[PDB]
Amino acid sequence: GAKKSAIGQRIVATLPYIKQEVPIIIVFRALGFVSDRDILEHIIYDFEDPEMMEMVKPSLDEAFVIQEQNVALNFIGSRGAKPGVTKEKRIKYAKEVLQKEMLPHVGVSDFCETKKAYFLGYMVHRLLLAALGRRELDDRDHYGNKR
Amino acid sequence: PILEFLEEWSMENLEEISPAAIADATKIFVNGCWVGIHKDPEQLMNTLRKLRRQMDIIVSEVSMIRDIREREIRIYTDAGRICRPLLIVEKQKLLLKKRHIDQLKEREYNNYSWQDLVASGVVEYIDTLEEETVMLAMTPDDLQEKEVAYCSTYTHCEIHPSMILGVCASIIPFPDHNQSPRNTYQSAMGKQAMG
Amino acid sequence: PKNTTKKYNIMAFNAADKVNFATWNQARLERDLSNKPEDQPWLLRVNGKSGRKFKGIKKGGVTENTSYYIFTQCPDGAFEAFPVHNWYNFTPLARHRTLTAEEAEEEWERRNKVLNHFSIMQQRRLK
Amino acid sequence: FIQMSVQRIVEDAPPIDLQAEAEEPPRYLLKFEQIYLSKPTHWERDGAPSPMMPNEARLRNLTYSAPLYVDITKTVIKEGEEQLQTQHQKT
Amino acid sequence: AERGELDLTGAKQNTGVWLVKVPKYLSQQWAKASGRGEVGKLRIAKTQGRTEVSFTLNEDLANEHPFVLQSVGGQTLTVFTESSSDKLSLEGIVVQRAECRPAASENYMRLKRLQIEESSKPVRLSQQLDKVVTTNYKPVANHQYNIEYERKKKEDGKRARADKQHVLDMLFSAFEKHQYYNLKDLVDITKQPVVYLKEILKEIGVQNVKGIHKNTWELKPE
Amino acid sequence: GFVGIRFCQECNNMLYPKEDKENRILLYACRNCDYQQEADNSCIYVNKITHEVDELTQIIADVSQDPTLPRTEDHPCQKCGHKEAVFFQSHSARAEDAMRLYYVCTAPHCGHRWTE
Ligand SMILES: [Zn+2]
Ligand SMILES: [Zn+2]
Repeated sequence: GAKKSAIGQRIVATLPYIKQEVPIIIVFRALGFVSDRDILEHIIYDFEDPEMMEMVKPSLDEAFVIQEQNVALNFIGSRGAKPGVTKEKRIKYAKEVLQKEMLPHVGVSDFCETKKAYFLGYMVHRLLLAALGRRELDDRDHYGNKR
Repeated sequence: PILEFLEEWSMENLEEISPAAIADATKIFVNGCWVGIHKDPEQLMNTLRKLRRQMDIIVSEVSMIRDIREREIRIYTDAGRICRPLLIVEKQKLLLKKRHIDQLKEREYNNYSWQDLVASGVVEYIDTLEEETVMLAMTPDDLQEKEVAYCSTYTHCEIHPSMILGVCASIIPFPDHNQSPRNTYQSAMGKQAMG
Repeated sequence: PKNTTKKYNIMAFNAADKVNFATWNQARLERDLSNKPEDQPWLLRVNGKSGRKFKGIKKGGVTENTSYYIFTQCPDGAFEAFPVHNWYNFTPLARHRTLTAEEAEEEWERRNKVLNHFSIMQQRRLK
Repeated sequence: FIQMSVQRIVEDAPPIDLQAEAEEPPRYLLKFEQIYLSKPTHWERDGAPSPMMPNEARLRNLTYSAPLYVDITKTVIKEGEEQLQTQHQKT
Repeated sequence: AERGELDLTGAKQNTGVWLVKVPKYLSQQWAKASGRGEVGKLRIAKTQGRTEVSFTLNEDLANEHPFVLQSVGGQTLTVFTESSSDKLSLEGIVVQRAECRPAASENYMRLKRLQIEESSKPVRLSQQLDKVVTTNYKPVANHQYNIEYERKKKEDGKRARADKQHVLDMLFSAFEKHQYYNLKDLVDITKQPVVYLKEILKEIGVQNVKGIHKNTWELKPE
Repeated sequence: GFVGIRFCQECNNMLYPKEDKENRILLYACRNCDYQQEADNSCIYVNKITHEVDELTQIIADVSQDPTLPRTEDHPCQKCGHKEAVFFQSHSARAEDAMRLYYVCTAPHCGHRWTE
């Protein structure tokens, strides 16, 4: 924006059964990883790498208000089809979404938060690599990408 | 079974690994899901192929793609991958020998079939994602011989190039001397003939 | 000794936080407080109220992939190997701080949102 | 599809759970066991099965279909007493 | 004694142990082989080797040791004892981790075939057949309807009645549960037919057409 | 040469640059907690814009195992007098507007990489 303009690259994650876009760091905190280091550890792998470290900084600055797991679940539930009124109903809807809708293939059980976190971090990693320019953008016509 | 074998060959489950040790960086995937990491990619992909050329993982389309610079291994076991049979070239020399051709020639008397050729590990099914990791020769008669070296590390070899053509385009004779639009027009008209 | 049914576990920490370091004097368990029911996250503490609390969630793949026996030194004559009943990693939490559970639902950094603020203005509100 | 997918779909379907709504009224559970499949058969006006050859189904405007069967199992759990299994059969 | 929360877990000493990865079936052999005490023959071997101290960990019981070593990771993996008892304590830290690699060559392929013969070909695949002629089959009457009839051989829904004063006795005590009770509510508490009970319920009370819980039969206090 | 972060020693939420208005020395105080530490380096933000010669970096050594890359017996390795180097182009979205062929040795455990 005209005022700050320093965090222009915000990493945001659309989710199944959740209307508005959700900043990715809130999703990672909702998985059960509230620590900022504990999230950037899943996203960025070689810490001495300055580029990714700076490039994830906007997504970090854009969520300081949501700092606890249940607060994160409240945020992601506030975009449900019908959040209801009770805190512990929005909480349960967000847990059900992050359990069954978001990334089913990594798992659906109640003990796969770490797997879902690692995989979403890998997606943000691939997005950051496409941003910097290391890996090339994937191709839709390439027949290996079709089944 | 591939998940079990990977567990049994030092692939550290993603939950056990020290999370900073992910710069070991061979991020093994199965059907598109994280299953762990691995420190030795080269001695792992020489073991999944050695298995797929006899029997533990179905000799049919279980692809193994090691993307070297990206540092990933991608094992796909699912429906919808167009595979292709290609010979094997180990040390600039085919795995097919006259013994195989002689056994296949006497097909009706033997019980030697294509399946015995695939079990013998001389022909394997390469899908497309594995195709971007292999160096092919079109004809063994050349491209496996010596000159100013184009490629000294081939990995496979086409059975016969005329197998890139489909059914209705294998009818047209000398299809390399014609223009390509005319070849498509023949693939069209050849479906409208009487017989 | 196999007849004994004490079930061993795994208490694992990230290399990020500092390990017990023996500065942990005496407190190392609570498994039930996460009611909101037989299997629920542990919630651990540190020699009372003052300390760094943390929680451990279990491991998805522990036994189906490959069983991890625990071969022990066993200073006696014999050795013993125990099948691990479950694995669960510990993450430092209970916030060791104040958390903004309402935040008046602020604007998401569209406003100036002068940083190093909203948390020094807070902790001044409420004394 | 017919050898490893239909049985997968059928055995990976949740047991139909029923409890009488109208002193712990009776509860009924049903689970689907193996799938059995037969030869493409026909049923004439008189109800007799007769193997349906493909050429006949092309001539007589028929569908080359095979009857599908599945073993279901009841469970009468009632009044805190013993259950009655009663596996029906190929159905 | 109370053990609402142990939160002591015992010794600060933490005499170290070593995590090991153990095969899926070889460990099953060492376990279900006997109740010797998960020791079998387990003692520190004394050998020079390649500057390594091997183990007399049971290798004969296959009916260093072929494992290989790995370093520390994360915390070094403290391990406690969730016992059948309420709770006792914690144990030492893990000093190292050891793999479960098979001892030799292709033998692993035979081991997987053994997992398949054991594991007993675990897949349920559909089967073929001649034909089925025992589907919908000829009953005089379906048995569920038969037992419905045999039960209606007990009474009649067009029941008798003699006690007009009886009705209020139960509704005295039970209106705290439902201030207005449904007709289906009164009927089973009573044993009377519906039209006669309704003829009485006209005289005694009124139906709560618009009620917070539902719409049914309230009472005039007197 | 900014240290991309220096996580808090207490709450692990990414220390940020703050000014010490009293003594006027650079600090890195957290926000969610109250921890504050002094700063060794005084660069808080370093975007270059263009790029450096970083393709001699970001080229892992394991690429010598690729059967799809060229092998040249000329241009031998400098670290060790071994022949047979594998060579490729940048392979980056930023092409550098150049066809610089980066080499990499193919003798195991050498891993030397150089542009010429
Ligand atoms: Zn802190
Ligand atoms: Zn060299």
